[PDB]
Amino acid sequence: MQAKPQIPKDKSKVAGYIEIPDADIKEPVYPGPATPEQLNRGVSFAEENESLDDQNISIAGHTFIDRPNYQFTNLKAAKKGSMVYFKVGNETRKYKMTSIRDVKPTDVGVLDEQKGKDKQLTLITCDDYNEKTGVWEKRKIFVATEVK
Repeated sequence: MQAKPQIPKDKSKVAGYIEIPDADIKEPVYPGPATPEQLNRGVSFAEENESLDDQNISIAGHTFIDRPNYQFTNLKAAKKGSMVYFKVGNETRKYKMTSIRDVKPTDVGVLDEQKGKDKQLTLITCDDYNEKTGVWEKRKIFVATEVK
């Protein structure tokens, strides 16, 4: 049932690589719970139980406005139809944006991992972590789905 790819328990080791031209993004992702002290080293899945095969992979990346060339900084520049390429071990898959939610944050797609459609890539930003509720203050989201 649950997938079991080559996820290295070393939260300090590249588990894959996201790549997008519309946002000139090209950064690694560590296997673990999207934490601030960690994503500071780069990007990481949104949950520690994520895998390179979870029917729904949710990622979290930083976005410094004063750095138009970082993790999730340019992803905001991306737009619907913006395809992407998730690298894993010795192979690269691809997706096609088809449902932007960065608009209102409360939408039937905060994770879209409980739905039942086809493989999907949920995107999440991480900046200005608020210590009030212990969550990422702002949280824009974008989702895509496997193509043909």
